[PDB]
Amino acid sequence: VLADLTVENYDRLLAAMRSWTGIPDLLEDPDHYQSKVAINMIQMNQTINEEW
Amino acid sequence: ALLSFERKYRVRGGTLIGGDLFDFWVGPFYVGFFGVTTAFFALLGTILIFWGASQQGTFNPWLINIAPPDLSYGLGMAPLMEGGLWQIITICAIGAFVSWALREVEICRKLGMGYHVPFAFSVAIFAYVTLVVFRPLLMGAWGHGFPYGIWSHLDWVSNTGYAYLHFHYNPAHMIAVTFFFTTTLALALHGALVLSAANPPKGEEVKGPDNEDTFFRDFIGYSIGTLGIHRVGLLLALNAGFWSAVCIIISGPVWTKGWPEWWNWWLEMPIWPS
Amino acid sequence: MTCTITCWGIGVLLGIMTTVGLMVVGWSFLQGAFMGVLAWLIVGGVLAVAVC
Amino acid sequence: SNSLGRNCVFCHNSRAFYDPAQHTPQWATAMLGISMVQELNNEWIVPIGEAHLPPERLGPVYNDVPKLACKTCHKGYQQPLQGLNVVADWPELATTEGPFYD
Amino acid sequence: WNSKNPTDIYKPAIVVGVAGGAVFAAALLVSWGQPLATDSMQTG
Amino acid sequence: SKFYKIWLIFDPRRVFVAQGVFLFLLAAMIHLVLLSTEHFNWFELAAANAA
Amino acid sequence: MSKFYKIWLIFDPRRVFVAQGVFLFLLAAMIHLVLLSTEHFNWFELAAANAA
Amino acid sequence: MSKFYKIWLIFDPRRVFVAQGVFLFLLAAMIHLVLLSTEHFNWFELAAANAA
Amino acid sequence: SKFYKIWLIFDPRRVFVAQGVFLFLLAAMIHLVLLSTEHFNWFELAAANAA
Amino acid sequence: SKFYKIWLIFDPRRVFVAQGVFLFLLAAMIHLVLLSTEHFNWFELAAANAA
Amino acid sequence: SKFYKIWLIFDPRRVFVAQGVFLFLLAAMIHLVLLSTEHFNWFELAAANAA
Amino acid sequence: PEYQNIFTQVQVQGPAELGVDNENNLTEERTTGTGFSQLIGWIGNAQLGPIYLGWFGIISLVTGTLWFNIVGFNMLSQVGYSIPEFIRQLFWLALEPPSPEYGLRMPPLDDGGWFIIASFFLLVSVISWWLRSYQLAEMHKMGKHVAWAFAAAIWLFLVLGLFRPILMGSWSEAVPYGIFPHLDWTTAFSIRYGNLYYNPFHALSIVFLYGSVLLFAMHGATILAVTRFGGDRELEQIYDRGTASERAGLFWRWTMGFNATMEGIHRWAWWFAVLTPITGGIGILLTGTVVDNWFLWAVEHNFAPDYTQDYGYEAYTTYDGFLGR
Amino acid sequence: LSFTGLTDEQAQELHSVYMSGLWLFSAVAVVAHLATFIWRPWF
Amino acid sequence: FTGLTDEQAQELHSVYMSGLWLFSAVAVVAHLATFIWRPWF
Amino acid sequence: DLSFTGLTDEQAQELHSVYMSGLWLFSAVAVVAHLATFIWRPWF
Amino acid sequence: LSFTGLTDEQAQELHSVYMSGLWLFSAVAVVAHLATFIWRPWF
Ligand code: BCL
Ligand code: BCL
Ligand SMILES: CC[C@H]1c2cc3[nH]c4c(c3C)C(=O)[C@H](C(=O)OC)c4c3nc(cc4[nH]c(cc(n2)[C@@H]1C)c(C(C)=O)c4C)[C@@H](C)[C@@H]3CCC(=O)OC/C=C(\C)CCC[C@H](C)CCC[C@H](C)CCCC(C)C
Ligand SMILES: CC[C@H]1c2cc3[nH]c4c(c3C)C(=O)[C@H](C(=O)OC)c4c3nc(cc4[nH]c(cc(n2)[C@@H]1C)c(C(C)=O)c4C)[C@@H](C)[C@@H]3CCC(=O)OC/C=C(\C)CCC[C@H](C)CCC[C@H](C)CCCC(C)C
Ligand SMILES: COC1=C(OC)C(=O)C(C/C=C(/C)CC/C=C(\C)CC/C=C(/C)CC/C=C(\C)CC/C=C(/C)CC/C=C(\C)CC/C=C(\C)CC/C=C(\C)CC/C=C(\C)CCC=C(C)C)=C(C)C1=O
Ligand SMILES: COC(C)(C)C(=O)/C=C/C(C)=C/C=C/C(C)=C/C=C/C(C)=C/C=C/C=C(C)/C=C/C=C(\C)CC/C=C(\C)CCC=C(C)C
Ligand SMILES: COC(C)(C)C(=O)/C=C/C(C)=C/C=C/C(C)=C/C=C/C(C)=C/C=C/C=C(C)/C=C/C=C(\C)CC/C=C(\C)CCC=C(C)C
Ligand SMILES: COC(C)(C)C(=O)/C=C/C(C)=C/C=C/C(C)=C/C=C/C(C)=C/C=C/C=C(C)/C=C/C=C(\C)CC/C=C(\C)CCC=C(C)C
Ligand SMILES: COC(C)(C)C(=O)/C=C/C(C)=C/C=C/C(C)=C/C=C/C(C)=C/C=C/C=C(C)/C=C/C=C(\C)CC/C=C(\C)CCC=C(C)C
Ligand SMILES: COC(C)(C)C(=O)/C=C/C(C)=C/C=C/C(C)=C/C=C/C(C)=C/C=C\C=C(C)\C=C\C=C(/C)CC/C=C(\C)CCC=C(C)C
Ligand SMILES: CCCCCCCCCCCCO[C@@H]1O[C@H](CO)[C@@H](O[C@H]2O[C@H](CO)[C@@H](O)[C@H](O)[C@H]2O)[C@H](O)[C@H]1O
Ligand SMILES: [Fe+3]
Repeated sequence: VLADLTVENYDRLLAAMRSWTGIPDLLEDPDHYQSKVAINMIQMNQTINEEW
Repeated sequence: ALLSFERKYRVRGGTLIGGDLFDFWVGPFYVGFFGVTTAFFALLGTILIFWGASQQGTFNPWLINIAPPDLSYGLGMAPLMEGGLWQIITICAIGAFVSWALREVEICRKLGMGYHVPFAFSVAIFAYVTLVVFRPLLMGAWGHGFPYGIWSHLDWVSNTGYAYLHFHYNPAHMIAVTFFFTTTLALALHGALVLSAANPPKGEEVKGPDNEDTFFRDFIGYSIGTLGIHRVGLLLALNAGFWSAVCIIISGPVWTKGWPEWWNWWLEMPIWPS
Repeated sequence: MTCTITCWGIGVLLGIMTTVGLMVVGWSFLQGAFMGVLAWLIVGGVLAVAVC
Repeated sequence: SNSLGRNCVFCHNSRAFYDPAQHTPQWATAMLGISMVQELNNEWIVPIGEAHLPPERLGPVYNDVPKLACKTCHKGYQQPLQGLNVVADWPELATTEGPFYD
Repeated sequence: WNSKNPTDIYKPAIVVGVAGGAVFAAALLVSWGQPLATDSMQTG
Repeated sequence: SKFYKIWLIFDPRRVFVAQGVFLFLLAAMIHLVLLSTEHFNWFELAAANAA
Repeated sequence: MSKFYKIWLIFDPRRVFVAQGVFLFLLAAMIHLVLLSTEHFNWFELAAANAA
Repeated sequence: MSKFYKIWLIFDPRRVFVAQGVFLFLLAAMIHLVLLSTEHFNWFELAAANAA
Repeated sequence: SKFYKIWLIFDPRRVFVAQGVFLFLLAAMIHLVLLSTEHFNWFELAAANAA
Repeated sequence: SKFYKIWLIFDPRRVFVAQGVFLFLLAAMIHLVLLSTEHFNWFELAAANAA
Repeated sequence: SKFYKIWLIFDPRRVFVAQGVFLFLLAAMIHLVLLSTEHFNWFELAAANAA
Repeated sequence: PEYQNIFTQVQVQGPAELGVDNENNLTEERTTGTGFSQLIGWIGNAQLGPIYLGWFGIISLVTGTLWFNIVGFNMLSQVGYSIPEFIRQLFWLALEPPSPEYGLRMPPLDDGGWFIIASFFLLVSVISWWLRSYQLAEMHKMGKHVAWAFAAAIWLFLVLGLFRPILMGSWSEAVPYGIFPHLDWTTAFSIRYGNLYYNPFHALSIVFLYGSVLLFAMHGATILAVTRFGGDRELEQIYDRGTASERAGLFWRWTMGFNATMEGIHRWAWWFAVLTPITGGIGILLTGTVVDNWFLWAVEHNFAPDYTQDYGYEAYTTYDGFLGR
Repeated sequence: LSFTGLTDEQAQELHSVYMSGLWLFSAVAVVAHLATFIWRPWF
Repeated sequence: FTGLTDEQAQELHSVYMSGLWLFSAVAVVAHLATFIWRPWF
Repeated sequence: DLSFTGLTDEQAQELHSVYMSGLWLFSAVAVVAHLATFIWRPWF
Repeated sequence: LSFTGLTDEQAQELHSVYMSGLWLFSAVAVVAHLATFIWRPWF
């Protein structure tokens, strides 16, 4: 879901999401349940913006 | 005409600002200086209502609706067909009501009786005054007054009532309503007491104050007396009018949020073991 | 009256003091007012009965 | 009303709570919100909560996943962040594919 | 010389006091103006 | 002039109390009006010049 | 008219003097407040403009 | 100065004294609190600023 | 030194009751103030000192 | 020097009751507004001074 | 040493009723505030001890 | 100023007045203990009279307490016998009526079964109290106006909880026994069935409810205005009218063009009070059973106002303008 | 001297037993607080 | 007992004047002292 | 002489003596308590 | 002359006791005020 993003945009988005959710190490470890939910939350956020 | 005893009481004097110029009766009504202004203001307000009804397009008494201006107009005067007519009728209504109360002062001054009735009416005037000129000023717009319609002003009460999220939880409305119910309860019991004492079953002597005094002593264990009921009843009704003024004057300019959320002070106290 | 009116006046002064006394240590105006109103009923009635 | 920071007359007339002809345009928006909240909870929030959320995030009574609602996104205001344009700077979160920075 | 006549000394003072109070209150509400001011949004 | 006859109609003992309270409200009211305006907050003006 | 002195044969001098005394005051109170109400004729606010 | 004792013949000494007694305290308390309202003459916060 | 004459002005029964309930209300109010603060509230201090 | 004449017009029992309630309310109000300020708060100071 | 004559001004039946109400209300109030804190809530301590 | 007869400036107390009594012999069931209260004496009689311990009153008191207790213990069982929570939520707890999916059938105790038992005891207590009022008037050889005025309140009381639920097909239409809950029911009842503002009988009851308060402010002030002429002694003014009755009549004849007698005032007073629940009882009885939407009833009967202005805040202002930005 | 119609003969007697009740009420309160302090100390 | 007299007027004003001067004397000292501490002009 | 309560000076001598004794006894307990709590937790 | 039924002979005595109490009240008040200067000045 984030692989196609450019390096500058991925760093920009990752830094914001960590500050937006208050998790400093968000998406650092894929095994962590924080990363599992965040990936789905990213897809949810995109769904709300375009489908709703 | 005159009652069988009205001739003696019809004496000149007891006028506030008027003199013998307006000191006369028209039929049963007593005209005074404030009866002159009452007649002018009431007729002007009534005619303007029907003039607005003509321009509104309907003369149906249920559907007649003279409404205050938009909130965008603020406290300034609005165009006559855009809310300005409502402001003038309000000015006429205030003049008609105040003059009516002041005329009642002239009535009771001429009769040598107390000024309780004009004072009691002034409380009801204050309830109207706080609804049409006091609350709008505290909000900065004349558009918050109720429209002058038989059913339109019911929509305003409905919308204003739900504008504060279940108005039933308004503490002053809670106090005001229980005064309204108690006054009707007191009116029913007091009216029943006198009628029952004066109208016994056929073939029975009429009952004096002692018989009616002891009835509630045997009924509810305490009787407030012939004199007590009238003063407590007047205060019950005046409190109902006064607390009605409070419940609407604290709605917007005091508690803009929902009324159940006002009760959060009771739900959230340090004493309660959360 | 006189004594009873004065005793009631002491209660309402105490009720006002308790209204602002609890506001200082926290609470809120409405929460403090209820204690102040409650204090006025209790000590005002007790003083009007015992002192007078 | 509490979630929106508004009152009942913000969306429809009190005299007719049913009449579509007596509805504020905001009432139509609230219909979309009701559908969106139901869609978000039933297909997005709950499915991802029962799969990864730890027990400490579950409910106190039914041990259920937390769900979102009107106040979750509005936080007591008429519009989230008082209508602050937040997605303009983030085309990545605007569409599911092809961010379209343009 | 002293004049000893029945008068009502405080009768006019209270009359102008409340009349002055209305002028007093209006001046405060004009100079400062609406302490707990509120605004309404017309939704109908 | 001939203004000394105002006491021939008005009661001097009744007017001082009405007058006395009347000047009190003026002094109290005008003093508060000055405080409302930022140019005449002599309490706040003592801070601007001493800043 | 030079014959206006006869108004005191109709109006009580004591009652009319107190009548205008209050009336003359509300004049001064009302019109001054109307001046303060307007931004243009508010000398207090004008002094601030000349200060800056 | 000392010849103005004739005014006292009009007032009841109890009434004027209690009226002026509460007037001075109310005026003094009002002047004190407006001094507390301003940010320059509030001696409570001045000590806080002085003591840092 | 001559304060004993206050009882010639105050009724003993009426004033003893007045200060009898004044002391308890004052003592309760001062005690309740200590509950409000955190440093002098012996209930949380006992819990904190008990680890 | 002639201040003792104040009792010739004031009832000693009436003024003393008024004096007693006024002094306590004044003392309580001064104490209360003192606690409102952060600087002159001995309860908060002790907590800060201790730690 | 001479406190026996307090009853010379206080009616026994009038103060005994007030004292009896006051003592129970005070005892209940102290018990209630003691149950408010979690350190002295003997009902919860019993539950935690048996857990 | 002139003495307004709001609070008595001096009150006297003598031997306690027990009652009048007759060959109906009310003394045996009448209490022998009375008390006096000066605080209530500033506005009314200072004597706390003796209860008449009739069997209708005793049954009403016993069964009324049974209804009060049953509702109370269910409320106490709502929060699991937690008294601090019971006190905190006292205005919020209630004994809810049965669920609508039970109809007139007896529901389980936890789902309105105790509501029916409490309602049955409340019905007995309320009816027994009315029989007490009827019997007391009969034993005093007085008119039954108190009983009939009370019966009007019973009409709305019976319609709200008994008559309407029976012919609505479910016990769920009854009013919950709660402080705030019966306020919630009052609002939800109006919302469910359109708008009770547009119910003509609700409007009619409001007309008499305002009129009842209006009259009793009129009557209360008028009697207090003529109390300087012995106007508080209304009964003696009925049999032999004095200047109190004449001045009170001429005050309203000169004001609004017509007046009443000292006895005819209470007939006016009685009927608006009695008509307030009678009209309301009719309106509730035919709400839902006959008319299921009152605003739509108003629309087809052409007394619902129509508004030609827009219904959106965007038509009068803007979000940025409202916030001041 | 007297406000409740009591003399020194019995008012002294009344206080004698009232203090006895006060001491007994305090004595059982002292041991009650001593027992509570041992169980759950608050100092 | 209602009303005053000339004889009591001289002494009543004199003691009232003495109280007013004493009150004003403290007031001017308080006002003067506050000016050095924090002038308002 | 002057007495608003109908109580002689001799009676007030005894009444104030016991009250002063009660004043000191109440204060002495408070003084001991105040010193004890100051040692436990000083506030100034 | 007297306006509250209190004789002038003992009126001076009433003020003498009152002022002694007022000075005693102000004496401890000054000492208390002096103590709070050292503890925490506000000037
Ligand atoms: C959704 C609606 C909310 C609600 C919202 C409001 C709102 C909003 C208001 C009230 C107000 C009131 N509510 Mg509520 N209220 C609700 C439910 C209730 C219920 C109930 C059983 O459910 C009750 C009993 C009440 C009761 C009341 C009273 C306390 C009060 C009515 C006005 C009044 O007192 O007179 C006051 C009015 C006057 C006395 C009029 C004065 C009349 C003048 C002086 C004379 C008229 C002369 C005229 C020209 C006629 C002459 C013509 C012919 C010649 C005779 N509310 C519902 C839940 N309620 C109203 C109020 O308080 O107003 C102050 C108010 O604004
Ligand atoms: C959003 C709320 C709805 C609303 C919903 C209702 C409902 C629902 C009802 C009313 C009804 C009433 N409404 Mg409405 N009403 C609203 C808005 C208003 C407004 C207003 C200004 O807005 C007003 C003034 C009113 C006014 C009124 C009264 C005219 C009327 C009740 C009269 C009454 O007391 O009967 C008197 C009778 C009773 C209150 C019960 C009698 C009690 C028994 C007899 C006594 C038993 C005592 C008991 C055992 C306790 C004893 C304890 C003692 C201490 C011992 N409504 C809005 C539209 N309104 C009633 C009605 O319709 O009447 C036709 C009703 O049922
Ligand atoms: C205020 C406290 C309570 C009360 C008391 C009360 N009312 C009183 C009195 C008293 C003591 C009188 O003495 C006086 C009287 O004489 O009654 C017969 C009166 C009165 N209160 C009345 C009505 C009334 N009272 C009400 C309620 C109450 N009465 C309160 C509960 C209500 C409500 C809330 O429903 C109403 C409608 C009148 C019967 C009478 C006032 C008569 C009067 O003012 O006459 C002069 C005016 C006219 C003849 C017409 C004026 C017309 C206007 C110029 C234009 C229209 C203005 C109006 C606002 C339009 C309304 C449009 C729609 C909303 C309908
Ligand atoms: C004409 C319509 C008006 C009206 C009239 C009216 N009401 C009436 C009457 C009349 C004419 C009476 O004669 C009758 C009466 O006696 O009034 C004093 C009454 C009455 N209407 C009442 C209330 C009432 N009236 C209302 C309204 C109205 N009634 C209308 C405004 C309302 C509303 C709608 O708000 C209410 C709530 C009562 C005061 C009384 C009816 C009481 C009665 O006779 O029987 C009811 C039940 C009991 C007395 C038993 C109650 C149970 C206990 C007493 C309570 C708990 C006690 C304690 C806590 C026990 C604890 C036990 C445990 C410790 C074990
Ligand atoms: C025991 O004691 C008591 C009594 O019993 C001794 C009583 O009774 C009463 C009164 C109470 C009663 C119940 C008696 C009966 C009354 C009622 C049922 C009404 C009260 C109850 C209600 C619910 C209110 C209903 C309202 C009604 C009936 C309307 C009355 C009010 C009005 C405002 C309308 C009447 C007023 C009019 C028409 C205008 C007044 C007239 C003037 C000011 C005259 C001005 C004239 C001029 C300036 C000259 C110009 C002349 C012209 C144009 C000519 C036109 C002529 C005309 C006549 C219009 C009480 C309280 C009482 O306690
Ligand atoms: C920020 O803006 C603000 C500031 C708000 C503002 O603009 C408003 C300001 C405003 C309105 C200022 C208006 C101030 C005015 C008008 C000043 C009042 C002050 C006055 C008038 C001084 C009285 C002094 C009286 C005493 C102190 C007597 C002493 C009495 C003594 C102690 C009694 C002695 C005893 C006796 C006499 C015994 C008598 C008995 C017998 C003889 C038997
Ligand atoms: C909010 O703050 C927190 C910190 C929470 C708080 O807790 C605040 C606590 C505060 C303020 C403590 C307030 C408590 C105080 C002040 C304690 C008063 C209590 C006292 C003093 C106890 C008297 C007991 C005396 C008895 C009970 C005698 C019994 C008498 C017996 C029964 C004999 C009676 C019989 C006779 C006399 C017969 C005589 C007859 C003849 C001779 C005929
Ligand atoms: C925000 O506020 C914060 C900062 C929180 C705050 O704390 C504010 C605190 C503030 C304002 C302090 C206010 C307290 C003050 C001023 C202290 C007054 C208290 C006093 C003075 C103590 C009286 C004690 C009376 C007794 C205890 C007598 C004992 C009497 C005994 C029992 C003798 C009785 C005997 C007889 C009657 C027999 C004789 C009879 C005959 C001879 C007949
Ligand atoms: C916002 O405001 C903020 C900024 C917070 C503020 O600070 C506002 C503060 C402001 C405005 C200060 C206002 C304070 C003033 C004006 C001070 C008045 C206080 C006075 C005057 C002190 C009286 C003391 C009286 C006693 C204590 C007598 C002792 C009496 C003794 C004990 C017994 C006497 C008894 C007898 C004589 C009778 C026996 C004799 C006989 C029977 C012969
Ligand atoms: C220390 O206290 C303890 C002990 C804990 C305690 O108890 C405290 C008690 C506490 C707090 C309860 C307080 C009760 C409260 C707040 C409830 C208010 C009550 C209210 C608002 C009533 C509204 C609705 C009334 C209607 C409208 C009824 C309609 C009734 C109908 C007419 C009955 C009809 C009959 C039936 C349906 C039965 C049919 C069956 C048969 C005939 C067989
Ligand atoms: C229970 C009794 C209730 C009594 C109610 C009293 C209501 C008092 C209303 C006060 C509000 C009017 O006072 C207000 O003062 C402000 C402050 O400059 C002035 O001006 C203000 O309002 C006007 C509207 O006219 C705006 O255009 C303006 O931008 C704003 O500053 C006006 O003069 C007046 O609108
Ligand atoms: Fe009557």
